[PDB]
Amino acid sequence: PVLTQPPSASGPPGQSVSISCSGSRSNIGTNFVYWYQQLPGAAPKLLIYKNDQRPSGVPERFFGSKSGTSASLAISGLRSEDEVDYYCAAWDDSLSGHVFGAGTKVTVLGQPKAAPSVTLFPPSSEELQANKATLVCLISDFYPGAVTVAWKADSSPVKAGVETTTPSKQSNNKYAASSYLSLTPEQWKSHRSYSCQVTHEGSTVEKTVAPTE
Amino acid sequence: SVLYNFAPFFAFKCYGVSPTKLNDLCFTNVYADSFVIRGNEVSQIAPGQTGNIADYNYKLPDDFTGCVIAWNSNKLDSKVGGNYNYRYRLFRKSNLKPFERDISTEIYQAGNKPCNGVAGVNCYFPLQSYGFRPTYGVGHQPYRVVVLSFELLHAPATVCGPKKSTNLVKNKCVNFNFNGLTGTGVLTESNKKFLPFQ
Amino acid sequence: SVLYNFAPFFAFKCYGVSPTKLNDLCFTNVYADSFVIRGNEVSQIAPGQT
Amino acid sequence: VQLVQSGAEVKKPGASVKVSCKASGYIFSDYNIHWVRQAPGQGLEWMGWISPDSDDTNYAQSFQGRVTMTRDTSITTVYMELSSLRSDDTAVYFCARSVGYCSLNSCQRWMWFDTWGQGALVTVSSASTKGPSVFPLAPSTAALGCLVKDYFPEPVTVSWNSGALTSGVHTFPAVLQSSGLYSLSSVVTVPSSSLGTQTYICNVNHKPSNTKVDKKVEPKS
Repeated sequence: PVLTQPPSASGPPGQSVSISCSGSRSNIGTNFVYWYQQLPGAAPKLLIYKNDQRPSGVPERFFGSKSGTSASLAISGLRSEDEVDYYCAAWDDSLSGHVFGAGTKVTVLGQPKAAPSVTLFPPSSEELQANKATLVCLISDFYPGAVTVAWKADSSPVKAGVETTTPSKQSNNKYAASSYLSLTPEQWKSHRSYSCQVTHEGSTVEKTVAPTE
Repeated sequence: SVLYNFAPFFAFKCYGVSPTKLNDLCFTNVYADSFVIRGNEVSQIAPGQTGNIADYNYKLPDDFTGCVIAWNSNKLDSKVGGNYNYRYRLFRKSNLKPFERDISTEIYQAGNKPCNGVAGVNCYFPLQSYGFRPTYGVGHQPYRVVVLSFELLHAPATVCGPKKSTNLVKNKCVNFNFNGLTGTGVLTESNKKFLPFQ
Repeated sequence: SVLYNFAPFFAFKCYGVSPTKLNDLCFTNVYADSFVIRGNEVSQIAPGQT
Repeated sequence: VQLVQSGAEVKKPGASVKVSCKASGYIFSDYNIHWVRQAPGQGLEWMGWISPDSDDTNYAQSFQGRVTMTRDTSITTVYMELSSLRSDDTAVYFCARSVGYCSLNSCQRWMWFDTWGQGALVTVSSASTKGPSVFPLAPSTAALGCLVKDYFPEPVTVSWNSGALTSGVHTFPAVLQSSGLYSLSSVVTVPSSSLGTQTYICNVNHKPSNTKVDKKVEPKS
């Protein structure tokens, strides 16, 4: 199976960050372990092979050595090559083949907080004549991303057909959540007003937008 | 006669047997084993020569009365990208007796402490993988070496040359060859008898 | 047994005394030298050679 | 040099997809090749090794009968097929390759992926191919968006004024709908003074069905 590897390892530049690779006796100690890194959308490259030699083009700050039943990797300085996830390559007899790590997400060393700006947009008149209502509501410019969506129309909350994804990095170096819902136009037009209730743990803002304009 | 159709040889010298006279004698119990050699130690597969290679892996006995056949291999199993097919035993605790096929996976130790699967210490792996490339001339080159063993145990001969036999002759002092038993004398009918199992 | 750490032995052929059994042997005042062989005269380090 | 793999797009579950790994430059008879899959959010996962000169076949202890590969030495390429795809086994596939040649289990101690070849990340999803249903959107700096609904597969290209507008063009990450489809809404930030003078348009592109239609976005009235 996959080896137990810590995925959340980071540190400021100027000191040493250690990433360990836990494995069985047949995987580590009786076999030669390898260390690899890969980029998103790019082929992986070789950094440490056989834990004794380093190929050309690999910086000498990389170090991978074996001393017991669990190998480890140590890096000094985090400038440009340690901002991407790594992997732990090894061979054993648990599956008659090689094993790989779960990925060690290493970043560079936070960002100032931003007040969220909730945006709720009523559907246009083209969906009204087509007997449909695609409710849309976006929340952007906030960090860190841990929020919940409240589909409240000030009369009764309905959470049927929720589409919310995890926050992710955007083009403006920030996080922006999304929340969609599909509903019949009759229940959408029955409510006098609609709003989205989100909070960044210290402020709950509400927007009053009239669907009747 | 199919031996000579396998390229010019770095071999065919034999000890204890005549390679030129390979058709007259008849024997049995033929065993053949195949392996590879680096090239710089071709002569190490010989009785009386003992080093590291062919001492921890396959030690040829002094009483072997056999020889090997081999030729150069530059187009059979030698690739520019490398050939990792063959390995050999680097380390062994003691000298290996002949005709003993051994398998080892455990880590060889070099200290008084116990050592079975610990790496990064003075214990080392007893095996290593061959690297075969055309950039090495004699030092790292595969070879088509095959050892052949001849046993002279007391048994009727089964395998020898395809030479035809002649008609029986009686009452004449001639030379006879019966299943590799060369002898001279006059042939007569045998009044003696025994149990028909010998 | 400690001599195997630096490098595995290449020639290993010994004349006279057996190198396999050495723990039970007793002796004194041994001489140690050090030189080089360029590669094609490894067998030349033997008595009677030229 | 680097290796290639002919992947596919998002496909319905329980189907068969065939890929092709083609060598380039070197004579494809001396390098042992491997395969690997990396799940999104997870690590790489080993499948097996084959040699394109002999009939040696091996698999891992989890996909013995799930996968089956074919070798063609004279055609000089390697195919492998995925049958009855689930929702978790789909991953990005790289045509791995290790230096040297051997076909033994004990040889893998000194065998490593010295060089890596590029591949593709074909995927699986249950939905029909069809053009997206675009609709205008009304604003709540005026913020207005472009609506796309029920498009398959993913992704699609959206732009304002044929990409000539730079007024806060933001592309939100994709979500998953409960009906087996996908939906997105890209919101731009424009001053309200320019909204009453010039009306922008939203351009949407769909590669598999070639449905590029231009619509006019306006507030509700």
